[PDB]
Amino acid sequence: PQDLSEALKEATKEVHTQAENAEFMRNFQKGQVTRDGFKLVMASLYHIYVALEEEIERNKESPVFAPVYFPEELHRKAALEQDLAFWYGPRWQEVIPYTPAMQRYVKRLHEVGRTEPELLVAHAYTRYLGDLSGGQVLKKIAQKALDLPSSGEGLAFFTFPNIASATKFKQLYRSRMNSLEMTPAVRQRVIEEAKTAFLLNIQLFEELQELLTH
Ligand code: HEM
Repeated sequence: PQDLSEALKEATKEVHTQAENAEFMRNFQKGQVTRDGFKLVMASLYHIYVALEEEIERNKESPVFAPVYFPEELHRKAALEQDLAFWYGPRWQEVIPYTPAMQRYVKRLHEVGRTEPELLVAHAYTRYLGDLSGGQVLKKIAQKALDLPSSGEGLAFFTFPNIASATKFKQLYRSRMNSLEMTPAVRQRVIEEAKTAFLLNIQLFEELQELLTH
């Protein structure tokens, strides 16, 4: 369609379902998620966000990204640091896993940020908008299935404190995306990069499931 935001949603509809159907996510939705599995997901998110936010800072003033730069409203690295300290303890930095599938995702993020900057919006879209809307239902399930202590930590990642209304912010983000000027060719690559983002997540889910079933 005309608006990039609409083009992306329509183009990734198929892969999004694929992600929902992934064995690991199927069980997650059914409330069948273990602490070992959740820990792996949080570790994955930490690595992904460190890379994404490092690249966003590199291109924050570029015309190809500036319109969608919302550091205070969206940054997740600090939240994930707090969460991992809870799930893996004070020495989390020395023990969290960094698997091949996680590395593959991180690798593509740095390549885009350093050599194909105009495609970074595809990754910011996939991660932030997804976690902002989809992650909200997953948080509900997680807490009810994790039966964790009342220590007030572990799920900060699921709360964006600097966003008063998810729907209102998501409308704003879409508008900003639609203001990005790109040639039809670039637009096509952005669409494809978004699909690639979903595929990287799907391959990650497949790897995590394999690791947990021994
Ligand atoms: C299996 C668990 C998941 C569930 C139940 C879920 C659920 C949702 C829901 C309810 C929406 C709102 C749709 C709308 O009103 O437009 C949404 C949007 C979205 N999800 Fe998911 N999601 C899941 C996994 C994922 C994953 C793995 C990603 C990718 C990393 C993702 C990326 C997105 C994106 C980018 C949107 C934005 C759609 C738009 O452009 O408006 N989701 N998701």
